[PDB]
Amino acid sequence: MEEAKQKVVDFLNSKSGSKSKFYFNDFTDLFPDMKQREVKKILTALVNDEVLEYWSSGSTTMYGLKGAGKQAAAE
Amino acid sequence: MEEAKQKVVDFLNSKSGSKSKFYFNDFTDLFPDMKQREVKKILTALVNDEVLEYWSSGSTTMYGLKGAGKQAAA
Repeated sequence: MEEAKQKVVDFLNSKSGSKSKFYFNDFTDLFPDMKQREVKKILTALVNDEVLEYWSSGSTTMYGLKGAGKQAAAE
Repeated sequence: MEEAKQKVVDFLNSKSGSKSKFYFNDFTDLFPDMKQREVKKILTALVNDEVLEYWSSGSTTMYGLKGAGKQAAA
């Protein structure tokens, strides 16, 4: 995986201070050096590859690692 | 995603499914027409792609969707 994508996965794959999904703007907050359009492109490629799952949320979007939604529902 | 890989992801991406630990032979049980080595290569590709994570467990190996280990722990 390329470094920018690996940094998304590593943030999400954390025990402490984490949850099943984060806003688009949580990722731009974490990678302020990147263009926001490029953050959207890398997140979308990770959803297409099924590393991430995608959600609509209100007026924006959320992302988490594949399976996190069902795992949290299970509880 | 190729069909066998998608079958593994869909099997794991479920509520029932997230409550459980699945070992290598549980996946080979789902692919009776395949050699164990072919299933190991499918699962290893999914680990490389970081769709799955895996580790050694007991006498075998355990596979889950990426992040499952640390979600559950939290």
